[PDB]
Amino acid sequence: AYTNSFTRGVYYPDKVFRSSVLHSTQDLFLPFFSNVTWFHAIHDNPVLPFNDGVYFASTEKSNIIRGWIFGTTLDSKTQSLLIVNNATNVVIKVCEFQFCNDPFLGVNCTFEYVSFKNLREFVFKNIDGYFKIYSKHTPINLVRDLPQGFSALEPLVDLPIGINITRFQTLLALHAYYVGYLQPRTFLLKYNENGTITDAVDCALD
Amino acid sequence: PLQSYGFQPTNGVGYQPYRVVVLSFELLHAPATVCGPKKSTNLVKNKCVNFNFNGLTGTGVLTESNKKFLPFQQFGRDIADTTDAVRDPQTLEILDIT
Ligand SMILES: *[C@@H]1O[C@H](CO)[C@@H](O)[C@H](O)[C@H]1NC(C)=O
Ligand SMILES: *[C@@H]1O[C@H](CO)[C@@H](O)[C@H](O)[C@H]1NC(C)=O
Ligand SMILES: *[C@@H]1O[C@H](CO)[C@@H](O)[C@H](O)[C@H]1NC(C)=O
Ligand SMILES: *[C@@H]1O[C@H](CO)[C@@H](O)[C@H](O)[C@H]1NC(C)=O
Repeated sequence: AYTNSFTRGVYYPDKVFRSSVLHSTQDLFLPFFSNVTWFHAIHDNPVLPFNDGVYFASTEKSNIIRGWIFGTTLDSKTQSLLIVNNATNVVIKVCEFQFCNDPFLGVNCTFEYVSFKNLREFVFKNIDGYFKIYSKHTPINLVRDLPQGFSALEPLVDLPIGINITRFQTLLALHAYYVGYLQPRTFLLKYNENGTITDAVDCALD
Repeated sequence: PLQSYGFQPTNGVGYQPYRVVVLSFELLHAPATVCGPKKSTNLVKNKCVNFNFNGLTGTGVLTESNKKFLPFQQFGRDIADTTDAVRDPQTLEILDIT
């Protein structure tokens, strides 16, 4: 399936801020007005590609998803990073684990770290060995589509790991998400009087 | 081969148990590891002065400000890489660079 990635793949280009400008740059980005693939939360865990960082979102308020499954070959012979939602701390472990056709939790270690009306909109990217956490928790009103609107993304945490680009599985629990990829496009942004992104334009769109 | 330590200090100084550490340092590809707390000096206002911040640096006068930030900024420039605004990394208080 596919839906329309209208505008919302946009983040602050670095830990770094101007005010009231129209500044241009380039990085890996979700391109504007492109297709973005839509999937289900049935009962599954399908196979999806991962192309140099993704724009990820899902409409939820009740902790359906639990995190992301990383690892270069994902069968306990790999340097596997893990993201676990706890409802207390988003914890990160870099170890070896055992994975199945449905590895989740429901109803050689080298690195450790401890920290519907809503959209938890996350972007992971891995430039030069640096794994970065770009986020936005925004409230919305409807459920079936990404709205015609605008959003910005903010940084949380840098982490030096350097492992994954090809593919993955993901986490669920027993009791719908958006996924769209990045590519190098030169842009033009806008900082407001506050220095938040309020509108931007992809150069290579039309 | 596993005959054990003879730590019976009735001998001289040559046979004494010592609280030893071995600092083993090598290099991999990920920087910004354990480093040193570089002494965290004071501030000054209303006089032109050299300054070095956490990576970026310059020279000028440091005064108050009306512009506002968010939880993430460490930098500030009005237009065309003319750096003018730093919220300080200790008091978390916004300043201008005239
Ligand atoms: C995805 O993009 C292609 C390229 O234009 C288009 O043909 C296709 O219809 C799009 N997908 C959907 C579901 O519209
Ligand atoms: C991981 O631990 C296992 C122990 O079962 C060991 O055989 C292996 O050499 C270790 N390293 C890797 C890279 O798998
Ligand atoms: C959150 O942190 C760890 C990881 O699960 C666990 O020990 C702790 O009990 C968790 N808190 C909960 C489940 O309330
Ligand atoms: C930006 O700053 C102005 C200061 O006059 C304020 O009125 C406005 O609400 C601020 N915007 C945000 C999103 O904080």
